Amino acid sequence: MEISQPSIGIFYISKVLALAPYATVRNSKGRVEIGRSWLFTVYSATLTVVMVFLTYRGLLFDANSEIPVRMKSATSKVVTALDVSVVVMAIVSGVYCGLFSLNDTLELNDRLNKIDNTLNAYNNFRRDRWRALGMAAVSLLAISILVGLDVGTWMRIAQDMNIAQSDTELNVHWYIPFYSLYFILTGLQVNIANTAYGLGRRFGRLNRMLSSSFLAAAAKNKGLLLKSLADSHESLGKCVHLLSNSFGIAVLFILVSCLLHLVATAYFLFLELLSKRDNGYLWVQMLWICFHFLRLLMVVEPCHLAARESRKTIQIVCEIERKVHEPILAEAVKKFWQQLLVVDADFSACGLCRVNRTILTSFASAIATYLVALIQFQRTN
Amino acid sequence: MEISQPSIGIFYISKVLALAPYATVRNSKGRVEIGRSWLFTVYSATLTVVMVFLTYRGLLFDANSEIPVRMKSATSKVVTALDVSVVVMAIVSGVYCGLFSLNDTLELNDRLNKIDNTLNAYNNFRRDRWRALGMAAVSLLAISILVGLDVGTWMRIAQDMNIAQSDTELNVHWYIPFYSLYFILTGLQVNIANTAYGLGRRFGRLNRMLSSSFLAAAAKNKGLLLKSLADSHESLGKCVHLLSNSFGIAVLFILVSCLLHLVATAYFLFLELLSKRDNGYLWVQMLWICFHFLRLLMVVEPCHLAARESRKTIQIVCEIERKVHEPILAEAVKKFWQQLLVVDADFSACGLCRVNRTILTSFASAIATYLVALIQFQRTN
Amino acid sequence: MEISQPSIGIFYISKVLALAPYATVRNSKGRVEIGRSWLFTVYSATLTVVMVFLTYRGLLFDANSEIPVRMKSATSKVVTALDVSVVVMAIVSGVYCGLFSLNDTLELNDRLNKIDNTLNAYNNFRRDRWRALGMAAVSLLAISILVGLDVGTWMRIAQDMNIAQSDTELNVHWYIPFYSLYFILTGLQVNIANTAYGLGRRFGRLNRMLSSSFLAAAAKNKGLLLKSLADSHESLGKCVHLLSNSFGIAVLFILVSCLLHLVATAYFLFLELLSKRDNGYLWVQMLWICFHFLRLLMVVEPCHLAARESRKTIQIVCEIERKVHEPILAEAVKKFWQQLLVVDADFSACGLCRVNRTILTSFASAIATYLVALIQFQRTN
Amino acid sequence: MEISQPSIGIFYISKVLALAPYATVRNSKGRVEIGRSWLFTVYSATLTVVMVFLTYRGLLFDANSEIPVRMKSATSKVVTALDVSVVVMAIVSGVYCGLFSLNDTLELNDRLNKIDNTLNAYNNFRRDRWRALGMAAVSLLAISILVGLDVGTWMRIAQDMNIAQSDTELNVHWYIPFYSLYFILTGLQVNIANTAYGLGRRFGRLNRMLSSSFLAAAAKNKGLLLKSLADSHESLGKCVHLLSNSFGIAVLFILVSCLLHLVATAYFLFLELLSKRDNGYLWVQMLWICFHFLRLLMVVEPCHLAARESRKTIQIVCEIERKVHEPILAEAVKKFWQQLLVVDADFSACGLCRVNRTILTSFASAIATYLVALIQFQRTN
Ligand SMILES: OC[C@H]1O[C@](O)(CO)[C@@H](O)[C@@H]1O
Ligand SMILES: OC[C@H]1O[C@](O)(CO)[C@@H](O)[C@@H]1O
Ligand SMILES: OC[C@H]1O[C@](O)(CO)[C@@H](O)[C@@H]1O
Ligand SMILES: OC[C@H]1O[C@](O)(CO)[C@@H](O)[C@@H]1O
Ligand SMILES: [Ca+2]
Ligand SMILES: [Ca+2]
Repeated sequence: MEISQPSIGIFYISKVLALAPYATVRNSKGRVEIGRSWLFTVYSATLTVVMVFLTYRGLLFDANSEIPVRMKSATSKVVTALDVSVVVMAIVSGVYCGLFSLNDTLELNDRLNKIDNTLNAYNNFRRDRWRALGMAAVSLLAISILVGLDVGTWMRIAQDMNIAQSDTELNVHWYIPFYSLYFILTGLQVNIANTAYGLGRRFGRLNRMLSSSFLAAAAKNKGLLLKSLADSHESLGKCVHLLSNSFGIAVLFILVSCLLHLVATAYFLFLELLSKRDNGYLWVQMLWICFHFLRLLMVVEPCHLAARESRKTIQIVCEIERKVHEPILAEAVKKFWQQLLVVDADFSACGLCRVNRTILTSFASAIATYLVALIQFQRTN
Repeated sequence: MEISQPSIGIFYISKVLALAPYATVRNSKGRVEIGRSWLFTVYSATLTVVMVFLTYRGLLFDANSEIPVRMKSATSKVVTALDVSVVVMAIVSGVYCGLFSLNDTLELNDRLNKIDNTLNAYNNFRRDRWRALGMAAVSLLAISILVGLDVGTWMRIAQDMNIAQSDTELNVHWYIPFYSLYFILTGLQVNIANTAYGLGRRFGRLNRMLSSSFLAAAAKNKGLLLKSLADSHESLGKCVHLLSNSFGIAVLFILVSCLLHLVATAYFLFLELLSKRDNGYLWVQMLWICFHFLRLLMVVEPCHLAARESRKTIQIVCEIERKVHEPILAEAVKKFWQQLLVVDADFSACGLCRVNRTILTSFASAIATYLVALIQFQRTN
Repeated sequence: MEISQPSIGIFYISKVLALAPYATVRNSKGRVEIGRSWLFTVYSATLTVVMVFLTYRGLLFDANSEIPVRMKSATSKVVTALDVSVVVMAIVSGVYCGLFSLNDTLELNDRLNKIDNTLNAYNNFRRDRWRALGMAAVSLLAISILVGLDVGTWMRIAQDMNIAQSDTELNVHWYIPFYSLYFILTGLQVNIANTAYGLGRRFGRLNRMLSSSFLAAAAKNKGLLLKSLADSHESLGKCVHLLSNSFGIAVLFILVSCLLHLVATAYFLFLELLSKRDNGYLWVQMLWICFHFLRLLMVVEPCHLAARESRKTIQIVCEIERKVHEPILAEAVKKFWQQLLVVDADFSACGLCRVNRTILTSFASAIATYLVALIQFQRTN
Repeated sequence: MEISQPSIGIFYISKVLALAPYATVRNSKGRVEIGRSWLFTVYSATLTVVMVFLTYRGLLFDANSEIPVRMKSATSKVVTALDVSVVVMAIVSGVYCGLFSLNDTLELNDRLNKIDNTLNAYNNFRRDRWRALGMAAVSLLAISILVGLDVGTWMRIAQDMNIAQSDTELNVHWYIPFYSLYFILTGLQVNIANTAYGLGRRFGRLNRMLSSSFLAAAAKNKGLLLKSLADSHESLGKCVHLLSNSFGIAVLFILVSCLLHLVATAYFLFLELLSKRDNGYLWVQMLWICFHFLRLLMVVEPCHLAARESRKTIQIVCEIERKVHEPILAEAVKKFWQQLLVVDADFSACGLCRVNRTILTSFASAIATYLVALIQFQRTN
């Protein structure tokens, strides 16, 4: 996990959302020293447990109420239970990763500080801060608007199904914990995306520096710069590996949540489109599909960009080789080429899969297979 | 995108079809200088928007008519809507790529000019021009014949379903925009195929030159020739990467369109074969299947050939190494081998997949899975 | 294609079966010179066309008879038509490959002669001849027994369905061409398996020679032997590539035929097991499943073995490097290691897939997917 | 297969379970010499045959009884038959591997002895013995508890279905052989997991030794140590290959058994959850699902860990290269890097698949596809 001053807002968001139980102090040098915060550790654990318990209690209450709102039919019951469980698992994995990833965070931040010192010429504090804050604000505003629309639609629906001998508004009220879990999930995804995008951006800056310092006494300093760039590349690869070892289970559960959410939301939209019983519900389902796809991209695109930027440095090094005649510089470039030959750049989600754009294709196939089956089941019943 | 004098006819076809908004002037040296053409840029954008709007308006009119011709049943409505939407997305992606790919086109054409100067001995202006014109004419004639057959069959069908209190011929007339979109798609596919086949042909010419100049004072010029060949190989790889970065979304949407078209056309053919209500409709559906498969091959085979030709140069270089004793020539061949070791030859469609013949197998599986399901749905209903 | 004296029996079998239209003369040196045989070329083409026409004519006659035997229901009609068409396509592809693969055959046989001269110490004429004849005899006897069982079972069935106003035995008689196509397919598969197994066996002999001459004046001859072994390895790789370029479409159609045959035969067996209307039919279906799986292995295992044997030579070369101190021998071993680093050993079926054991797993999944669907369709109807 | 004094308990368990027909004598040096034990060879073969025959006889008796307990419906009959057959095949493959893998076992144990002598500094006899005994005891206790729960639940069920004119308790008694087969399968899986985890642990110890002896006269001994470490790495790779060549069919059948068991157990749990006819049966089905998933991990995680540990040594070697200046040590590290460049670390199950965590994802998809279909079939019927 990345904790930097420009992105300190995302860190605070994750901290109040039970995902970053760390205490950060800004040194007089502008560096952010990080340590364990037991107060926030226990706060995060207790909040996660309490919110999960409340979410499942509300689910049971809806299922066991006089007039269930969402948990009405067996198919609807199972689909909504899976929808809640995927979010619960994703947030639990994120919280667990944030709790037991302090050493990885420290190592990643030290490596990033060294790399930024190496790549100080391409650092943009203002632009990085604004990008991080914009991404966080957009994600939070989108999820807030979507939650408001969903809760209003479900409130209106429950009012339509209201009977004088029972209150169905409380059934919708009891689903608030699920939306809180959604906010926590949004914060976790924002943090992961920020870290991965930072790694990819640093890879791109390293490649730009390589191409601008070698393709556009003195040779000794140039070789020193090349050695520093190679060290930065290896350190960025190790930072990617640390991010994987820390949040791979979280990313895997986020991907599973995206898949199941797309399937279930498409199924519900198809149901409402066949019955044509409501229109706001249909539009809210389309908005949910768009949000789920956007967050799937949020978790996929960063790793793909990082791998792409890291794997294109070898071509630059080959060009340098073909355009370098100095002995020691040629040897340094040869060392860099050998180092790049054996880089593991792709992001691994606990070894289950490689997080890149190809996953999307697979997802589509899965969404094309399960959804249809669900439609077939609906026709059968 | 490739814009060369031999293939200038394909460029003009794409230009009048809203896919190549570029102004080309032939220099006194025989070179084609390319620049932005704002008149044709706005013409392409406006034509694309207007034709898409007309296509969807005709779709809605058919769906909302007294006697729908194609958009009659829910299954038929959805299938025809997807059929129109895939074409719309493919042409929109092609137009967008042509609008925002001027720099890539310029770089690709400069690289191709340099490579052709390097490989001037194997250039065939007459044969290249005739191949390009033949491919373009065959594609346009096939799509025109297919559109005529489809529109005539649908006109006859609508006449069969005609009732004295409504006109169903106008419903078929309103589908003309969809066929115009088909023509635009054919032009885009022809342009992409021409560019990719040119890249693969240049790879093959480079390999032939390598095998004929090294396996079938003077050594200094031979090493110079080898350096030029290696530069041409790297430039061809970069041209493939430019073509990908420019038209990957277009190729991905073309592949999706081919998949969904094969599925839907097979479903319609199966419907008519069960009902046995018509024969010309069945034959037109078979012709559509053949056309879709042929264009899928048109978009797949070029990339596969390019990758195959680029990946077989390393064996030639190894043979040269084993058959070269000169010091400087041996060093140049070693450099070439190292360069070839790390080439990314496969064509990437926005990173979602690698465009090669293997895709076809996957496609078959997909076509075997979805189609069957659709058949199962038909049986259920 | 391989044409050697030990395996000349397989060549003659393929020749009388319209798959090897070549004239072979044994030189006084024991070498087999190969040339085009126009008499057998036209014989093969005419026989293939005539047998395909007769097979489809018998299919139509069964479908259009008073009491169809096999082509009775729409599902049965489609399944039997696909069963006949896959065999027809496989044999047509094999015949086409044999017709237009004379140059590849000549090159492969020259390369194999050179390799055998290099590996003369491990050549076993008697064992190779006996293995080839045993494989051919086993395949032909198995297909003959299976055809006899199938035709007898279908004759008995047609007698059971016989009515005084029609003869159903002629319907079974008209399916003889399909069994002739099966014999041709068996011959083609035997030839392909013999060639691929020969390539893999030569790879294994090369590896054994490497391990016995280097891991178990004089150094100059040892380096000469190593150079010959490296040349033999590259020549075996090129022979594999020639076999692919010649019979890849045939192997692809054989794989498709195996897949569809397994699916259809399992479906028919499941039908008869639900109806429990016959027992000999069930056992014949199990025998057909076993034969199809055995020939799938016959076409898969050879390529897998060849790739495995070719890819394990690099480890032997690394051991030699770690155990070689001589300068020129060390340089030769380094050259061999570099050559082995970039070998394309896997067999490619026209680029659609890599023929190895992994395919089997995919096949299973496919057989698990389509078959079930077919069962689901049967339940629906 | 690994046979070491710390894990001698697992060896004895496998020996009395018909999986390790070897006689082991502990030498005065503490080494375990291994040889063939014909008494235990015939005991293992006879026990396997007898238990398989009894299992299938009990299956038939249940199917042919007055009141079948498990083999009642066609769907239930097929599912239970497949459940028994997968276990039978897995245990038969394990027994066959143990019978015909004496040479591989001897080679693996010699290699492991040499490696342990090389890595003596990181050997922990007490910890290894306790881990092996704990894994064996946990597996055996879990399977025993699960078998007791299953047999008690089925006994109670058969008592519920008891009629005065027939005894259904004997039907459950006749399924004891299936549980004995389950115990044999658990022993085989424990042995395979122990061997693979030992290989991965030795890989990790080798990497730790590399990082602690090079990254945390004398140079000659350091190079000797590096040569020994490289030899140990190659020997561990060859040990992994021996384990594959010996037990790949067993691992493949174990994976198939896990897949089919998960599918069938989930189907049965879904059945009981729809009928809601019992609760203990539901909980036993959940326990069975957990046990099957845990053993799938038991067979997958070891190979993944071994490959991961073996593939991360190249990065350590690159760091050593970048941090080594001595001539002979630099040459040794270069040799080690070249050796590591071409390592085949992944475990292969007879070439059908690579055993790693990715398989799990595929499994899920399969479980998501077949299970649903089975549910669809249940709805249809
Ligand atoms: O199920 C449809 C949508 O409703 C939600 O549960 C929100 O309450 C989302 O998880 C899903 O996208
Ligand atoms: O749907 C069957 C065929 O009809 C078309 O829509 C043409 O109007 C094609 O897209 C398709 O191949
Ligand atoms: O269809 C079941 C079996 O019958 C055959 O058609 C033989 O006539 C085979 O192709 C198939 O294995
Ligand atoms: O089928 C459900 C469960 O019952 C068993 O057969 C045990 O007797 C297991 O193989 C399976 O997990
Ligand atoms: Ca499926
Ligand atoms: Ca169905």
